[PDB]
Amino acid sequence: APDTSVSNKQNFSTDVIYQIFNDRFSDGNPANNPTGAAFDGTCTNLRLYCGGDWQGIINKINDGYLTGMGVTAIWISQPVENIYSIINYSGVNNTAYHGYWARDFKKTNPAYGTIADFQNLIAAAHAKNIKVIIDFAPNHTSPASSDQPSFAENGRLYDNGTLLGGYTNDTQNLFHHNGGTDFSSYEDGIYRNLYDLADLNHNNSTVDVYLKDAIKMWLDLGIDGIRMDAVKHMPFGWQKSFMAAVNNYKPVFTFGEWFLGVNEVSPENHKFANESGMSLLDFRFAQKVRQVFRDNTDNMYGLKAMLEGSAADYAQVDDQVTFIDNHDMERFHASNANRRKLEQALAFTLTSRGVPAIYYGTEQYMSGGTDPDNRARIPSFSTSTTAYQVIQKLAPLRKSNPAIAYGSTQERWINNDVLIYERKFGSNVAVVAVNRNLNAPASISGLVTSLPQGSYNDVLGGLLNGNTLSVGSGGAASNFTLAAGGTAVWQYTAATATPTIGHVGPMMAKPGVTITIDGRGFGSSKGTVYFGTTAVSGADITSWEDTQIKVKIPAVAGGNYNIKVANAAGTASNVYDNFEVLSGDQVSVRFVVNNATTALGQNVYLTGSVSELGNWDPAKAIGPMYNQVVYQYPNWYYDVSVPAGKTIEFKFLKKQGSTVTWEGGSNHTFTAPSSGTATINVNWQP
Ligand SMILES: OC[C@H]1O[C@H](O[C@H]2[C@H](O)[C@@H](O)[C@@H](O[C@H]3[C@H](O)[C@@H](O)[C@H](O)O[C@@H]3CO)O[C@@H]2CO)[C@H](O)[C@@H](O)[C@@H]1O
Ligand SMILES: OC[C@H]1O[C@H](O[C@H]2[C@H](O)[C@@H](O)[C@@H](O[C@H]3[C@H](O)[C@@H](O)[C@H](O)O[C@@H]3CO)O[C@@H]2CO)[C@H](O)[C@@H](O)[C@@H]1O
Ligand SMILES: OC[C@H]1O[C@H](O[C@H]2[C@H](O)[C@@H](O)[C@@H](O)O[C@@H]2CO)[C@H](O)[C@@H](O)[C@@H]1O
Ligand SMILES: OC[C@H]1O[C@H](O[C@H]2[C@H](O)[C@@H](O)[C@@H](O)O[C@@H]2CO)[C@H](O)[C@@H](O)[C@@H]1O
Ligand SMILES: OC[C@H]1O[C@H](O[C@H]2[C@H](O)[C@@H](O)[C@H](O)O[C@@H]2CO)[C@H](O)[C@@H](O)[C@@H]1O
Ligand SMILES: OC[C@H]1O[C@H](O)[C@H](O)[C@@H](O)[C@@H]1O
Ligand SMILES: [Ca+2]
Ligand SMILES: [Ca+2]
Ligand SMILES: [Ca+2]
Repeated sequence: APDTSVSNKQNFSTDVIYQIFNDRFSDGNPANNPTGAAFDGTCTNLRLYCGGDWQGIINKINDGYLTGMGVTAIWISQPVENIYSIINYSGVNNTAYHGYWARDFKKTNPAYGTIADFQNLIAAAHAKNIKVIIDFAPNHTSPASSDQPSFAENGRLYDNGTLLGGYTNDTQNLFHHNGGTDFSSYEDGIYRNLYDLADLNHNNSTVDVYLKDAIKMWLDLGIDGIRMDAVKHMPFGWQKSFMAAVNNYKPVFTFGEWFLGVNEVSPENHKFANESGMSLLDFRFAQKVRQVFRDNTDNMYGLKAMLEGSAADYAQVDDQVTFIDNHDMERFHASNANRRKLEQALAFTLTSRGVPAIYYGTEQYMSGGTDPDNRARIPSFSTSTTAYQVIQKLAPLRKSNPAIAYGSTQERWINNDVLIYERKFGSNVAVVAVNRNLNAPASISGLVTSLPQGSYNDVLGGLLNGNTLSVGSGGAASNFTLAAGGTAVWQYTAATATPTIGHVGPMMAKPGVTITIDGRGFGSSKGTVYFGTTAVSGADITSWEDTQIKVKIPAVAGGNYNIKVANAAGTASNVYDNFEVLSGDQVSVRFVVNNATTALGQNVYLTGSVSELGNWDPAKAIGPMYNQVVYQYPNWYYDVSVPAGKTIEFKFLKKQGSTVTWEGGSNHTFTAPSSGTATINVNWQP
């Protein structure tokens, strides 16, 4: 199958995601609507159930609303059973219409539908070439009060009907009892409760095994991807073990929500996306887009800096899920704002690197403040808005033009208000010109592109006042006027003769797992696949065609490898780096080291005899470790994904920058559990 097939669960870069808030999209089955004080069919009270469900999504899939827009993937609300409690917050009733208050991860939320309804949704979506992504929130269950168990459902967790436990009298330690986070540090936001939500303890074997078994059920139901909720609030090491469980079973594209504020650039964020096994929602991209196109707090130079910076900071920038707003932000379109701002932001997002995600209703110019005002019922299913047409014209380009799906990004022209950038991949090019200034046109002279000489019509057909481009010798465009609020897209596509890798997924797994290598020019006959210097050919290459290769990971030692392929003739492709071969199945283990004193700025790290611990390379040590919540300095702790049942030798380090101080004495040693979790507690050896 081609890289663009709906069957490709490892690659969403050629897709356009439509984020659906189930309850506020379409009520296709009134029979499953909650009743009484938990329901408002008019959807005037945005804190109660409005009725939107899976049958509604099926109907909108079947009547062409999404297909006609060019949407090829949908991200829906967490499908698991939520609490049925109506929570009163200072005189205001609240329900779990949003789906983020889970009580049983192995059952469906009856308001959305039954297991059968879910199966029909997967079927209907796939029949229309639409992939299905489910939200999944394993950080917590629901709102709870430790000393007032009558509140809500006490964050109670069930396993397919069987009660596991609640927040009160939690003798099993299924949850954290470290108070609430003040967001002062990553550790604080991870091991303390997010608001009043019962924080799940992933170091508890029951919780660990339970959640991994749960995701497997959904994977068996045929989902194509996962949107992980609040990943900044769960142990990064546990999450790596979670992604390993997914990838070593049935890998699907996974991205997490790591909120970033305006002007925030987080090294920890980059590291997570680069080493966790999942990518992230691109808040850096979203916040900068809002600054430039919505709020006028930065200009095109800032947009350019974000593009060049993110391309350098993310190992796989093409896996980051871009957006201009969501359910936790004020709607991009302000009621009294010029609609061109939203239209440009959309055009920019749809033609930029990564995986574009559109919040439902954006195409209908929905406006609204913060939660819950940004979650109104979609007011119309019109295909005639300019925004709908913008998506309709550009979304399909991610399928037809690989430069947009996998291309590099290069600024070709720029000033305060204008940015003209070029996407390029193999013998494919896309050039996009955007003038955010709504009152002043720009004179574009000196523009040079990789487009072959000739005339190029605006793909948008002048919808956003774009113009035809005249390209002369060497790719130099003749002078032209970029209209006020002008946005234009020009492109060139042709067959690529040389092997070119545009994407690889999953990027982390154990030997034997099948990965997907997508691109152009691979040829029709099986070639060779390289993991570092190791060559793979023949039987282990399950299938091979010009745009997609399916190949089993070779039994090489755990570590980081560069991926490259060569066609049957022997011509090598470009290198796609940072692929991690795991040492085997993974388990989450907490390491604790006692009395490890440091000076301010100096932190303790973990190193060891397996790639999961960096194979004794300090530059690849695990950390910085924590020392505030679960354990207190001079004691440090950290949760780490390690190979199951393996005997591992390890030592702790004290690092400041790249300067490292090693533990003295002999290596510590232990054997990782075959399943579930474990805690290894040792003393720092001078
Ligand atoms: O919690 C994350 C921080 O952990 C580490 O900080 C350690 C210091 O290394 C350690 O010396 C000690 O700091 C004390 C400091 O020396 C003293 O001047 C001050 O009056 O009290 C401090 C104790 O709070 O303890 C802290 C841990 O609290 C790490 O070095 C640092 O970079 C991390 O931010
Ligand atoms: O490089 C792989 C080895 O990494 C680890 O070895 C560490 C030691 O644990 C650590 O004590 C330190 O050893 C130095 C030693 O303290 C000092 O007296 C001597 O003069 O130099 C030693 C270094 O040559 O640093 C090494 C890493 O260089 C790990 O313990 C070991 O099993 C690995 O094989
Ligand atoms: O539930 C909303 C949202 O809350 C948190 O997001 C914070 C973020 O962490 C802070 O850095 C700052 O930006 O305020 C945000 C408020 O939304 C959680 O991190 C996030 O998961 C959650 O969706
Ligand atoms: O011509 C090559 C040149 O094109 C672009 O430069 C623009 C510049 O961005 C505009 O602000 C204005 O000064 O016109 C220039 C072209 O004459 C690229 O930005 C630049 O890197 C490139 O060399
Ligand atoms: O009950 C607290 C809040 O829970 C949800 O918030 C979600 C948020 O929408 C999601 O993006 C984030 O990643 O996780 C939190 C917790 O699941 C509700 O959507 C909010 O209305 C509540 O205030
Ligand atoms: O300051 C809070 C928020 O205000 C506006 O909604 C901005 O568009 C957004 O980027 C910012 O995060
Ligand atoms: Ca319904
Ligand atoms: Ca947590
Ligand atoms: Ca890379």
